[PDB]
Amino acid sequence: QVQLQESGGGSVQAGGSLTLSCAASGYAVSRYSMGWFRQAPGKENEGVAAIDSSGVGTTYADSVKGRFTISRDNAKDTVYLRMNSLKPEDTAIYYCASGFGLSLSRYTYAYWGQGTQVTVSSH
Amino acid sequence: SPNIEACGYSDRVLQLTLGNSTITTQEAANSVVAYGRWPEYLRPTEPDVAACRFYTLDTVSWTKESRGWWWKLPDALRDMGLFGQNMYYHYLGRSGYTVHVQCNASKFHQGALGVFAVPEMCLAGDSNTTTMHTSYQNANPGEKGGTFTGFCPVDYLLGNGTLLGNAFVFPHQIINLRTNNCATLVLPYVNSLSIDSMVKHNNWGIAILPLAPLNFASESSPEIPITLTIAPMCCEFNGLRNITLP
Amino acid sequence: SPNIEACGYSDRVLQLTLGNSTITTQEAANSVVAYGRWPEYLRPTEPDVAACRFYTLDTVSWTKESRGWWWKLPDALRDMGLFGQNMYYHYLGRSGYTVHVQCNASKFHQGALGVFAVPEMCLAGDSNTTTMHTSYQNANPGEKGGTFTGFCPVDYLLGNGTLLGNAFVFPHQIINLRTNNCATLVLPYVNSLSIDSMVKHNNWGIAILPLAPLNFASESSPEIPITLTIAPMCCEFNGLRNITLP
Amino acid sequence: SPNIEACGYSDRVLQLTLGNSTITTQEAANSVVAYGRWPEYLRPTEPDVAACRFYTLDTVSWTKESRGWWWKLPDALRDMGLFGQNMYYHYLGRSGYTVHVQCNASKFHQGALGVFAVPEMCLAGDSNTTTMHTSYQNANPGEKGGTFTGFCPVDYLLGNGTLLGNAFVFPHQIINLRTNNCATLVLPYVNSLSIDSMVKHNNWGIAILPLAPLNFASESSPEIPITLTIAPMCCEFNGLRNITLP
Amino acid sequence: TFLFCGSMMATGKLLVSYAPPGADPPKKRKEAMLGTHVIWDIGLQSSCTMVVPWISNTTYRQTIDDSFTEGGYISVFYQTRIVVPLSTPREMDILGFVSACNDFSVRLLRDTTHI
Repeated sequence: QVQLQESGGGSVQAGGSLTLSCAASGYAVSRYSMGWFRQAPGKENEGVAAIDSSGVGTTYADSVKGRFTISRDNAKDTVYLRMNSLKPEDTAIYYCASGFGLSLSRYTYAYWGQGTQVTVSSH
Repeated sequence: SPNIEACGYSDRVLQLTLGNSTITTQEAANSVVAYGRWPEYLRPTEPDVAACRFYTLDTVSWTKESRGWWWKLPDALRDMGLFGQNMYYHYLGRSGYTVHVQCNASKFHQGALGVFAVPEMCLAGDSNTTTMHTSYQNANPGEKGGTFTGFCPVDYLLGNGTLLGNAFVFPHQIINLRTNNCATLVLPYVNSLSIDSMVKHNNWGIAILPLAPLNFASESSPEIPITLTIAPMCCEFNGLRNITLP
Repeated sequence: SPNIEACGYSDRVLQLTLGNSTITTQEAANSVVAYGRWPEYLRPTEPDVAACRFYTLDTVSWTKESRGWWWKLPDALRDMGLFGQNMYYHYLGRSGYTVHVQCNASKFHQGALGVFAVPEMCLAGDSNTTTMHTSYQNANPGEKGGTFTGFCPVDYLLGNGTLLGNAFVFPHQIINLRTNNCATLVLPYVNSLSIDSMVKHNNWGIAILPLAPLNFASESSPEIPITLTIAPMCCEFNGLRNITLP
Repeated sequence: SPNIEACGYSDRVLQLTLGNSTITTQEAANSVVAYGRWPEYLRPTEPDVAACRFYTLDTVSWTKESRGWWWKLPDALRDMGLFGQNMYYHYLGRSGYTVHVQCNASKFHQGALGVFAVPEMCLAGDSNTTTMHTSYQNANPGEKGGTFTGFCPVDYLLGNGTLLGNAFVFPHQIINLRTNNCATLVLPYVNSLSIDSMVKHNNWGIAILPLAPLNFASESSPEIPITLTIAPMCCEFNGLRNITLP
Repeated sequence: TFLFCGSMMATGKLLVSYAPPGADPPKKRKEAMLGTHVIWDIGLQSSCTMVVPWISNTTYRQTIDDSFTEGGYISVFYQTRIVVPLSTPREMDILGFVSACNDFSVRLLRDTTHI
């Protein structure tokens, strides 16, 4: 059974950088890609960042472009979502998924994490 | 499974006038025979047109919140003229069903209805040890029927504990708004016996759940109606008892 | 010139499956043969289905501001599998083209597209003394193509210095929204030679300009997409050179 | 085993011109069919001459110190035009081989080459429990090939742990300097399956080791060259995938 | 089999693509376009049927995760785009179906039942 442990969540500040990670069990991370999907309170399944382990070819969503950084580790079978310069709109319960690969689409994936809640706290 | 594409609009209005009834079907063609069998006679009193004619159940509103609907046979048609009578005056009874489900909308509405006929459709209550459980009356909601939910039949569990996606094993048709307006399901008698008692045992089970949501253009009709016309086919009953008039 | 009136709606969906491709044309009928000639073989290596199959270029948005669009052959299809290869591995090459331009809208959109196939379509730059002028790369915008304007091709001057109204001398069809959804243009090989070098010389030139503006009912789709499917017909090339793999 | 005595010198120069290639064989006669079977078609896309033509690998120097040389099929011919392509664009692929090994010297040089074609020739690493072991890249030295030693294949152990003297069980011919100048080995497809994946599995293995040392008269050519011409026979591949151009 | 479930009036075209075993997932239209693909038109016919053939190395394939015998990819892209008239909801859905053929067979009876 393939397991993805969504780790790196919490309530940081507006502009407060927060990295994310997922331990990929059950398969060779290279055969798959890996991405991120956020969903705001009562909203929809929306994409953020995803890259393929083999080609390491980046792809971000238009609204998140720049501030977010995705990076894979083939040694520890983990992904690193460097959500830097956060904004009050980035307050959406995140999720990670291994892809076939490769890009941020509707669903287009299969293995889904439990869900980590990140809240871009602002004064 | 039902990958057909008749025409798309309307061509030919050809009415089915059996006995006293009249239907005026969208067309005639595009019908599914359950398992490839036509309702035949036991190889008895055969009423024919007397019992064999079209009866229409109550019309129900399909809405953007609807979870589904379900009925039982002969159960629903227990309050239908001669077929309602012959059901209580006999200890026996076997019958076929021409479930003709109609649903009209405009070229502006979108969605998809899957009419599923589940033979021996017992409803949700995970007590394997003690099934049937829910009272005779609840299990039998007559002509008004019962409804699925998001006696409690869960929609994705087809209201029996099995994933909806596999429902496609039972005879069915998909009333897809952009194509078909009508659904025709001929269900032959299916039970462990040659003939049985209708009052107690439910042969089939018509279950119409929404596969696609309902979306209407800007402002239009907030809801669309679905109608179920059912008819007893090649039926027989043995043997009149003190025509115990009610 | 193209004063036809097939039907108006849709009748028959008849798919053109050549080789690996599949099209599913609006129908099949209503096609224009350029000058009344079918792409024939030189009276050589004939790849057939290998080279002769449907390839689809990039889809472009038609808008209330669009001035037009233009492509070059074989130029556009220079990045198409086997036809892309055979183009660079041979010093020769002659080929026909089935330019099948599709454009879908609703019974609510209005406008008119004229697909013009101009043989030997050199583009605007009034230096008669020194034509060609614009660089090889500009003159060859590949599969993404070039666009007309209100390298600079003026729309009413068909992008060559001659009044658009007379464009109707070249083979063409008018995709008039209220009638046709598809345009079929079979263009046979036209050049000063029996066979030539494809990489340098451009045979035809597909130019789609708007004859009527685009008007959409109240609020609908802000723009409609137009697709160009091109196919090489009865093609031959001589003769493999050190299959100089890239 | 190969106790033949054609003539001794040269008689007839009869060239093998298949497709684009040309060989000009020493003669034609004196060839060994591996096990008495000709490369046949599976009882699919059959390219014939496109794939079925002569390709020549890199020439290697035979010296008084040489221990031997080895190659893998289709492996070596993975960088050969159309056969190189069809190998990566398909998930399948079966093929025969006409290994035509030529070696020219004078009436003054002496020695003996034994061309051994070992079906399923795995190389030395005495881990029975975990074979394959040596990396994909080492195991596959392409068209330049690998060499035996006095990834480490021991000559007297045929590079697999079995005494060279018994190598004579596999199909072979002995290029004995005083007699034959050419070696012709037709190897039909041998594997556990009807068809398989060429990129991963190595069918045959051409291994040329020296049975006699090289001795040259006084002062002459310090070394003599050996050439390996290989050709795919009656080959088929299924089925083109997104012609994923590199 | 893909069944479109949108307004009659709605039109558009999509490209259902197939990439044989071992090949990399087609991530671009152009990429997916090269291989076996069907150009499914919404405007005309509501249901597309793409029969995935038997392009397999072994005469018998693994039902398990193996690289020696790995499936391939079936993907859909926007050939054109979705065109809706008036103010009809701009988001509809598509259902998918799967089945076997007459030449489809199985072997070596095994189980997997837990408590």
